[PDB]
Amino acid sequence: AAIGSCSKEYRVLLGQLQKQTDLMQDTSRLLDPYIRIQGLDVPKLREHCRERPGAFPSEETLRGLGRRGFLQTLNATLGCVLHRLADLEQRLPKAQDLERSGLNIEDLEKLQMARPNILGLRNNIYCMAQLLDNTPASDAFQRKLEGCRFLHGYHRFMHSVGRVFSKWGESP
Amino acid sequence: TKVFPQDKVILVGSDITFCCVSQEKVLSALIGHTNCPLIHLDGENVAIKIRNISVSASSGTNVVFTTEDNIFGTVIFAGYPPDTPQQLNCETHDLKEIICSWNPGRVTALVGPRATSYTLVESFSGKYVRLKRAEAPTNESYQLLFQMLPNQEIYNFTLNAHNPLGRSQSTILVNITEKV
Amino acid sequence: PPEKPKNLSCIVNEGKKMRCEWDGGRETHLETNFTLKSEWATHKFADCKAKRDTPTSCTVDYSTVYFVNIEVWVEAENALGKVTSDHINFDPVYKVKPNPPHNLSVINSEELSSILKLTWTNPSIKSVIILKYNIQYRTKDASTWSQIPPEDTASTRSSFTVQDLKPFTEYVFRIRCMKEDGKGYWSDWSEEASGITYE
Ligand SMILES: *[C@@H]1O[C@H](CO)[C@@H](O[C@@H]2O[C@H](CO)[C@@H](O)[C@H](O)[C@H]2NC(C)=O)[C@H](O)[C@H]1NC(C)=O
Ligand SMILES: *[C@@H]1O[C@H](CO)[C@@H](O[C@@H]2O[C@H](CO)[C@@H](O)[C@H](O)[C@H]2NC(C)=O)[C@H](O)[C@H]1NC(C)=O
Ligand SMILES: *[C@@H]1O[C@H](CO)[C@@H](O[C@@H]2O[C@H](CO)[C@@H](O)[C@H](O)[C@H]2NC(C)=O)[C@H](O)[C@H]1NC(C)=O
Ligand SMILES: *[C@@H]1O[C@H](CO)[C@@H](O)[C@H](O)[C@H]1NC(C)=O
Ligand SMILES: *[C@@H]1O[C@H](CO)[C@@H](O)[C@H](O)[C@H]1NC(C)=O
Ligand SMILES: *[C@@H]1O[C@H](CO)[C@@H](O)[C@H](O)[C@H]1NC(C)=O
Ligand SMILES: *[C@@H]1O[C@H](CO)[C@@H](O)[C@H](O)[C@H]1NC(C)=O
Repeated sequence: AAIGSCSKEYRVLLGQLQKQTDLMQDTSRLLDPYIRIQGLDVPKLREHCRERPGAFPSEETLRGLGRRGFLQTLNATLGCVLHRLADLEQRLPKAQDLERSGLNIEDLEKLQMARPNILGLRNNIYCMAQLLDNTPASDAFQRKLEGCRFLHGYHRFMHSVGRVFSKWGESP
Repeated sequence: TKVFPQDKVILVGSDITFCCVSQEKVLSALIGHTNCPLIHLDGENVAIKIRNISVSASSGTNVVFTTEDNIFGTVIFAGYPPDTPQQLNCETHDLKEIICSWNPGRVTALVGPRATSYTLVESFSGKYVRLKRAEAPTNESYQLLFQMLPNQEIYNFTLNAHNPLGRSQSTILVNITEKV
Repeated sequence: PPEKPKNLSCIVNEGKKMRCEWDGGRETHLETNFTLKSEWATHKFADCKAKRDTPTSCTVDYSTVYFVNIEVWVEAENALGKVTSDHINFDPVYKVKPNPPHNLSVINSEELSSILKLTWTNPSIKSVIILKYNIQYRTKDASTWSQIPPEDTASTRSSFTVQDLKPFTEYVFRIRCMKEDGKGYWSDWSEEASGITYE
């Protein structure tokens, strides 16, 4: 029936992983549409969209991690990101609303395309692991800033994981 | 909290006065892109006057108060009263349920957990039906089902709408036998 | 009784859903409803239904994700039994059919009387994959279209210079593009742009 490992070629699998990370590392793809749709397209307001410390693991920890715990922590972080992204998408407006306001639907398209990208990255991490086989209430203005900081932290984490993947080139 | 009021629903075109309480000095205050002069009060607190406010977007024209270290602000929602339901008609297909179609009319420019809730009620029997958050586009003129009451043909329906700013109604008398 | 289909192939357009086709086979005078299964190693997607208008093609309802091996196969069923075709797995990035480079323009130079400069605009796929082009040109009165050797246009770029066109004649140009490694499908020909050499 369904194959346990989606592929058996280590080289093409690692290439797919590296390409996925390098593609998903796009702040202009993910974060900027959020700032544009939330009305924060003002220089000083955009200046405050900075990641808070301790949101995502550090580059030193990703470097220190091996080849199994690294994949496990990546899977867990992607799960948490999927949860918070489902929450955000629940909070985001609709297409007719964006049309009546004057915003761009491309932001909604990019978000609804970025979620299955996370799903596919989780799938590919599973394939690689198998191939190895060895706040009561918040303000309507505070929620936007929280989402922006979360997206910036996610972009930093994507950069870190992309560099980590590009580090180890080829191995049996 | 530092800015007042917070998440207030107001009518488009009316005046409103904001206020910010803080010990440290405030540099400037913005309403989206437009800037506004500050009115000094007792101490470091400042206030701003808004007159003839335009229609606010879905996210809301979030007024911000910028200082040297951080940023504070709230959201305001400028909307309209609900329009009277238009083109109300009811008919039957199998003489078991009655579907009443209507048009929402002019847009209220308010969405989220503040949309206009519609409720159709019967006069002779006092039974009512309430629409859930599932809202269809105007493209498909609004409809709601009403179970036909046994041994009764004359029906007199009155629809009621209500938002956080107003309410509207409409009445129709129908013979359920001639609407098949 | 119908028999199993074959000739399965799938193509992905620029930023759209992936469609797949197959063959009809022999006719058995019995109604048949075709359906193909598409699934990842862990995720099982929805199914298609062969429309009565075109029983050999459907458009999936899920967004395409590149660099993930998906396994697709068609299962044919009728009132007398069911049978499944062969199972293939392919990276959806290898089936992409990009768009032609738009905004083609020809600009000459007032220094040499034998060269022409070509400018165009690549689509958004240039950020995902490296792509190659084929530049074809011809003289205004000559109907035969000559082709520049592809060895000079084997990488991504947005400018190129033609040579060896001495006396004061007009030329028309066109260009297409596909994936660099040759895997996929060639795009359509762009709009023809004219240009007159220097005198
Ligand atoms: C990756 O994290 C998930 C947590 O969501 C682990 O659990 C799997 O979750 C999926 C959800 O679709 C289930 O289908 C699997 O059956 C779950 N597996 C187990 C063992 O519970 C998943 O195991 C993690 N993957 C790896 C390789 O560690
Ligand atoms: C139809 O039902 C309404 C109750 O929903 C009856 O009562 C009228 O309600 C309207 C409100 O839309 C008032 O303006 C009228 O003054 C009410 N009239 C009375 C007599 O109470 C209404 O009478 C019913 N219509 C008929 C023809 O019986
Ligand atoms: C509502 O409709 C019914 C039928 O559609 C009407 O009943 C009819 O009344 C006429 C008398 O004018 C009879 O000749 C018919 O046989 C009746 N049809 C039936 C019983 O099916 C009823 O009068 C209508 N009500 C009003 C207020 O117009
Ligand atoms: C508010 O502004 C609109 C247009 O900007 C104008 O038509 C209207 O008269 C103004 N209202 C008041 C009270 O000034
Ligand atoms: C399907 O058949 C055609 C000719 O009938 C031929 O291109 C090949 O055998 C099949 N095509 C593909 C893409 O497999
Ligand atoms: C399609 O054809 C099969 C063949 O018998 C039949 O069982 C089925 O009811 C048809 N319709 C659908 C929706 O599958
Ligand atoms: C060509 O460029 C112009 C402006 O440089 C702009 O309309 C668009 O990018 C392109 N338009 C077409 C029709 O290709």
